[PDB]
Amino acid sequence: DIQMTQSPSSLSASVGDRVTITCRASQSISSYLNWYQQKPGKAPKLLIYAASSLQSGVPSRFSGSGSGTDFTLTISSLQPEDFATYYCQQSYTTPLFTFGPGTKVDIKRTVAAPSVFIFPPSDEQLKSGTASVVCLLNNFYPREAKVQWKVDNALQSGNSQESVTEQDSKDSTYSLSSTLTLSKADYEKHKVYACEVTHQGLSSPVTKSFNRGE
Amino acid sequence: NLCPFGEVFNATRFASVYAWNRKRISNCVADYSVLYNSASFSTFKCYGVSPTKLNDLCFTNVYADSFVIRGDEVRQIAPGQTGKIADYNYKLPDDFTGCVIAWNSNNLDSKVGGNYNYLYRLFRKSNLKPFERDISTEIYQAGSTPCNGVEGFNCYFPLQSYGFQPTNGVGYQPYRVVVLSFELLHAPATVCGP
Amino acid sequence: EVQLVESGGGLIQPGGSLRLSCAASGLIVSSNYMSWVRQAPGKGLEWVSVLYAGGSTDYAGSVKGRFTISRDNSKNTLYLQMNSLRAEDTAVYYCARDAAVYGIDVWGQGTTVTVSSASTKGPSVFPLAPSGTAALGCLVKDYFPEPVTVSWNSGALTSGVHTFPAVLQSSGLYSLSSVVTVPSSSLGTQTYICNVNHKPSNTKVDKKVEPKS
Ligand SMILES: *[C@@H]1O[C@H](CO)[C@@H](O)[C@H](O)[C@H]1NC(C)=O
Repeated sequence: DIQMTQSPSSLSASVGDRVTITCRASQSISSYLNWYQQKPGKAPKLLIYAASSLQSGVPSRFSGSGSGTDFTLTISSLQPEDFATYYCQQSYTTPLFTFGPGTKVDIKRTVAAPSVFIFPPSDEQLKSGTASVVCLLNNFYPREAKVQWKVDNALQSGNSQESVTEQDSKDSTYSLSSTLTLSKADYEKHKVYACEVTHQGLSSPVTKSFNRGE
Repeated sequence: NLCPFGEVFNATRFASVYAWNRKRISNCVADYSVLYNSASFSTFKCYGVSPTKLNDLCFTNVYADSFVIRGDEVRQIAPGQTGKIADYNYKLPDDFTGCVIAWNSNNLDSKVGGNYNYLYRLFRKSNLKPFERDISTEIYQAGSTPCNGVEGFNCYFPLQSYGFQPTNGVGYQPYRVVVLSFELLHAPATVCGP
Repeated sequence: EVQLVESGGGLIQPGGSLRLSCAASGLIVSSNYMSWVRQAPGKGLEWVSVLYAGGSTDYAGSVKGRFTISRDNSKNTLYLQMNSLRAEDTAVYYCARDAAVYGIDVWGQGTTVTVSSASTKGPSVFPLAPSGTAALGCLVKDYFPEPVTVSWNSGALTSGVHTFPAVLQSSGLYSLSSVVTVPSSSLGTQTYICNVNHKPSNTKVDKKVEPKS
């Protein structure tokens, strides 16, 4: 088989910048590689077929390059409709093709530390038997952030779930929501619930927390 | 007189699978011991015939078809197989009585830079009949509007190239292949072993 | 009219079956390699099965034996029969024509296929009470299936509002929360109510959010 990999998983770029995505292959594919673009909730769109051949109906700023195992899509002047995900596909073993993971291109901005808020379970959700604790990371950039949960200074592992929003059209910021789930049993047996947040815009980690009685 | 298998295995230049070469052997003696005495080949299945029990038989005609394909397509040169090569390039009948020989040729068929002399038909409307050979280079028409000799939307050039690179995996390296077909109709059987 | 119009995807439990339909126009499926590609949520493009012009078909190990690609030349439609479904098959399915070295130029609009053994239940709306600026919101928990719309004060609140995409929990039920950042000097005066609407379960829910003490 043939493995396909893309240079930067994520990428921040300004409108009018020259972007360069890279794609690599397990073997010498010799220019049998196509490039696609995909905006959330739409289908793929072909951009460059056979390494550098532009696809009619696609803007002139899309360049295709590379010939053996290392390949490169280039956008000359990124425009507002160019923020999307770009994957590469392989035509070497057609009709069984494999794809790359994709490279998400987003709106470069100034680093913004997130406002950190921690919500304790509502007494209404305690009647039901389970307890959900929520930690919010609000309005930051870039998207990469880490959120560690502590219950009486015991880092939690298999009981959290995260969710990130889309780049805000006004902010160009992200927001995050980690939900720790528990049981009226466990939540009732421990006092201090806490949420450590590390992120490029915070000097050191930020820990929002609370105590059950409170 | 010995059957000229040497000018088929020792051929310096083999052919693209789409235009697979065919030698028709007749009126001679063939030692199938020398072919399978030497273990120079990677693949040698014999269908409907035993190689050691082949020197005692006779056939009115023996056919030596030769071509070069990707190393991982050699499994497609067997009865009732499907794929690009078996479907659109070289088809073995379900009731096949013959042998299939193959050896890796990453020394001669994969040049520094990549070899593009070997094409395979990658676009066809329907499957080859067994031992059919299709050489058409017409623009393949995937649409309901004629192409008329030019590539573009719905218009695909049907032959494509193997990019034979010597540094690639073995599945993607050139294998030379020889398919010995043994036939016998009501006519003098002149191709005998010893 | 170059377009691939699919349909036939929906909600089905495991061991279940479904027939997806790629109606073609602008090309002839019969003389083209036609693949089925699926993309699981936030996952990426994965090939499913093809069908050549000679009628030869081919599938991936996960569906080999459970899926079945075919076509009705007269109607110029391509179909995918999905039998004995599993929960790893929940993804958006795309029908495409592969142009080999020319690329997969014509893609379908996509049809979603959710395979879950879960009784569609309405969500619970628990509140997230606030503690220079304050935040708050609703925890729309344990609903099925997607999706659920959220608004605040029936549309009088849209600034500082954040309604996250849903997660899929361990129980096979979804749970997303919605938050809003308002001035902390409004807690003792402005009324903040969240509007949760699950159509599939015909559930409309409003829930005043306010502090405790
Ligand atoms: C090709 O040449 C070698 C000597 O280099 C000879 O022994 C060999 O048998 C020839 N091929 C065949 C199939 O006889």
